[PDB]
Amino acid sequence: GTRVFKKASPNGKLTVYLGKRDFVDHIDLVDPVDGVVLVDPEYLKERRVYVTLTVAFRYGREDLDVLGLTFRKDLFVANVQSFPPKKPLTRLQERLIKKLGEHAYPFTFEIPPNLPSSVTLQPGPEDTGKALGVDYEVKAFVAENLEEKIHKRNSVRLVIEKVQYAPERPGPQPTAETTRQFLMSDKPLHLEASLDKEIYYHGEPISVNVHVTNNTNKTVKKIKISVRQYADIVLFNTAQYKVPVAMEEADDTVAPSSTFSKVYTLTPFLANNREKRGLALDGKLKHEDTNLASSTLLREGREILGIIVSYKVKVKLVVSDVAVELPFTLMHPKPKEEPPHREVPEN
Amino acid sequence: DSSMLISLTYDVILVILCTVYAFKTRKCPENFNEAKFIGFTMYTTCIIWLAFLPIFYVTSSDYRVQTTTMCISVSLSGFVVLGCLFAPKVHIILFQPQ
Repeated sequence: GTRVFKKASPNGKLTVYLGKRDFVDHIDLVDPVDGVVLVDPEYLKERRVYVTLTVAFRYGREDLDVLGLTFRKDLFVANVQSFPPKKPLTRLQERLIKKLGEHAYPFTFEIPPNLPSSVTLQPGPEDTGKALGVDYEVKAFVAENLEEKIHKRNSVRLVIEKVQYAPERPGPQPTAETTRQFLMSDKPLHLEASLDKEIYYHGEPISVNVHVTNNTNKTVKKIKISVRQYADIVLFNTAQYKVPVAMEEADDTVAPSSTFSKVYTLTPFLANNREKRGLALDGKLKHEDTNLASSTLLREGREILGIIVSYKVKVKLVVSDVAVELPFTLMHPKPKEEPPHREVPEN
Repeated sequence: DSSMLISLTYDVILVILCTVYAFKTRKCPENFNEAKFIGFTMYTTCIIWLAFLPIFYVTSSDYRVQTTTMCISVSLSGFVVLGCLFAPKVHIILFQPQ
């Protein structure tokens, strides 16, 4: 038993059927967007129908929104002639052809690698337009080539999500150390931090082991441990967006010429960060308010394209200050059946 | 000269603060690395002021050289402010409008 997702035009008979709503990638290869279209024989000369896969990228900041400019670009646009008035098919496409009928025209897209995943920036209450981020869309045009204008009635628009999952290899656990020499003679202060693991799932607790060796003439006042999320925007040379999604301040003090080891638990979640405008979250379809953006994996030997999301645990000690950063990956694992891509309890 | 330096110590501290702020954020890629140009401008402005102020104080013997140094310092500071910040921006605006 298998089921597909169908999108129908407001007018006429133009129905697009897609097997799955998520098209994941394995760095080396990307799952192809395979689907079918049913179009009624309502045309006389316009016997050409096109399918366009567009990886649109939009961005807007608070200062830019106030000024009145919002960046927009098309990272990758692929056009395929669905109707052949070569191109191997799949078992799902063959089953769709058999069930739908002879009019079922297939279309297959092979998404090239080194493309950003579907990540949408969280919009504030003021923003009411298109979602800011990278969105993958499939648009069906029943018109004579691309010369004619795009018609809302004829075109079928369906939002698809390209996401990555946690790698099979967990990777070495982060372990970051920093020794600082104070201006008062040669008095070294040592800080070290370690994580339970390198790959982290959304909602899972994060355990950080922090050890401080004070050989100075000052006492540490407070320790701030935060989970910074960084959103590198390669296009338009936009400045890096850094946002603390979780924080913990400890008033404990460490005496000079003494050692102190402790463990801290930080669990990032969206409820506390719901008011952070511009935060990068997972791909959205109809404003479902998905989880935090899964940290993209740059396994390629590394291209400046789209939005690159990363997470780092930052530990800061005051009395200047000593700051250390431990990168970690906050990515969803491979789901058993499929990602629902929506709030499972609708109400 | 002492009164002029007393009046200009506020501007000296102002330049020092601007240079510190520029050095704090140097790798901002906004507007094709505008922070880099700002930092370069601040560094060279600090260099020229440090090389000029003792010279201006010590050249009090002759009025001609003192006035020439006073004019040249501010003129070259203006040329720096133009050609280290606005000049790349003007070049991008005009020569590369795409």
